[PDB]
Amino acid sequence: SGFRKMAFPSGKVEGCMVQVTCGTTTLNGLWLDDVVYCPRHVICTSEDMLNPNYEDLLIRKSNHNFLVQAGNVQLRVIGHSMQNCVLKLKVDTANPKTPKYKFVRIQPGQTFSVLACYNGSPSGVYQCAMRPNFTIKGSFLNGSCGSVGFNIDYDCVSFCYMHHMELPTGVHAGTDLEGNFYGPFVDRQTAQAAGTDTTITVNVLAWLYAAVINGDRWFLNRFTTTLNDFNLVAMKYNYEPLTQDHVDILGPLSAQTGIAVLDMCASLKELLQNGMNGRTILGSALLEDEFTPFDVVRQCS
Amino acid sequence: SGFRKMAFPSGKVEGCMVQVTCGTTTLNGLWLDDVVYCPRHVICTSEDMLNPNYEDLLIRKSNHNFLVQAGNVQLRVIGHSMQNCVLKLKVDTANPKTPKYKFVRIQPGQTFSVLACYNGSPSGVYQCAMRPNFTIKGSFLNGSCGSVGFNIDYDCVSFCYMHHMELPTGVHAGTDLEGNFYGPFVDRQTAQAAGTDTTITVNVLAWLYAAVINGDRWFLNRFTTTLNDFNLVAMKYNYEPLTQDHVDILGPLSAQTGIAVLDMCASLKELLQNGMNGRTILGSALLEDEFTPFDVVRQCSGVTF
Ligand SMILES: [Cl-]
Ligand SMILES: [Cl-]
Repeated sequence: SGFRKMAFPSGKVEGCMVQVTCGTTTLNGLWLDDVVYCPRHVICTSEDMLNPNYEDLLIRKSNHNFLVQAGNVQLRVIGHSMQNCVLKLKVDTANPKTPKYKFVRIQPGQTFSVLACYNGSPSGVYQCAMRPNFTIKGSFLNGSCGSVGFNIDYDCVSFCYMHHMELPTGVHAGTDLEGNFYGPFVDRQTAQAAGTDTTITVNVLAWLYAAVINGDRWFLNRFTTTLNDFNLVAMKYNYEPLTQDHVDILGPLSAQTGIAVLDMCASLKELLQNGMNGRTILGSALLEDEFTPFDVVRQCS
Repeated sequence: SGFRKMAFPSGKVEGCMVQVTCGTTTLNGLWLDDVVYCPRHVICTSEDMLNPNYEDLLIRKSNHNFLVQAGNVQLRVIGHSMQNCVLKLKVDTANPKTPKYKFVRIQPGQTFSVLACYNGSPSGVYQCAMRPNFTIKGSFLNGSCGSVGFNIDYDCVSFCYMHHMELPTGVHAGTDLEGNFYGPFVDRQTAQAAGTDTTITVNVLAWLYAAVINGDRWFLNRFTTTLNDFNLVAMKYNYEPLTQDHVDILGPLSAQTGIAVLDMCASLKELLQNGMNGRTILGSALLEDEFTPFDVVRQCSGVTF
């Protein structure tokens, strides 16, 4: 029993992290087979970042402009190319620790584990949700670009995030491993901002189920509601609309608890309106929205 | 920027996790060099757990009564011994993935990463603090006994916790890797219960310093406090006493931020009195006490915002 935010074990990813240096810029790369993946802004100087022409900046670079360090071992770069906002450096040595892996783009609302790294060296692990506004609430300092996010399914690492930048509110933005940004962000030092954060309704509901399953039952009531009335409340509180697909995904937990989703929604309605009346749910004084239904089922049944 | 409960990268510990079976009971063990460490209650039936005599249960066991599996490789046990509440199984193979490591016993307030495991297979990693009542607030299903807690400051893995039991309130108890329980708990199905818990004051202060480092000052005030007056107030909120050792330990964060320790204590006294008036601190609506001063320095910029 118990309920905690928990990351996937990071060992399979630790063994892929390397240090990539281009000129004066050093950040992290991901070494899979004989290719190292990293943010393309590694090729940029400060003045470049102000308005980069990445095509031209890359054309004027050669293999010899890149230094890749796997621990103490230097990896010789023998090719380079760009895919979207990711730089691909072909190296002379296949990573003998390459896990079984896929590149997958994740959907907003879903979670993944971040291995925060500095200078090619793993420093910590934590779980993040891809938020509706396509940012993540990470913990990153300078030198962390190229840190990756991932999920593990059996033996297969699904890489879904590479870290590129910090936004003014302190939240974080990046790309998938094919170099496509999550959200309307660009890899240039220009005015950029997180849009309005909206709350992930299905995850809040999931977490209330987790609370019930862990003996926190005080928010429950005899009442139920409809999708339409609830969604009018959700809109007022900058919650995402709840869909029938969401209701269906929560089905296991409705059954497990005997609390139907729209019954739980009446609970959530009061909490949004009347508040939490001084209590806590699962040790929080806020409504938590970064636990998916899956995340919750893994620990509550 | 940002501030998160951040675990250590778990790989060095993942390579040490094995599956230990005795009888019908399976749980996790820790394979370091040629020894596997696991809870001695693996030799107990459920009937044995009310009043087991571990000496008498163990003398009846042969090496071949212990099945140790590392992935799909069966390890051969060639000896055994009990050290307090931990069973040490000598195996015929030294673990080639053994990291540099040490065993440490921690004090209440200290944090560590837990690699939750089942049937020898790692499932997740998360941070825990040793609570003042010698329990941890973990997430463990049945089969998770033998999961370990650790830190990896610098180059070696410091193992500080092995999981043994769940208490009635849903919190967790275990031992150091020399098999000595934290707290008064025993590997026996007794009516035993966690003591009343209290808030780790020095960690709350460290976290308030983290909030200042990350650019937030709204909770400061114009007041100061003596250490004694601070403790007289804090104890009324079930906060642990703050000691001169704690004040000394917070010196580096005080120097980085320019906020005297006892001035930050005055801020905490006011936060306890007022609440947050709808604000959050580092994303939380309550005062967080599972980040140590060392945790904050580990994670935060060395330059205050
Ligand atoms: Cl909270
Ligand atoms: Cl300690």
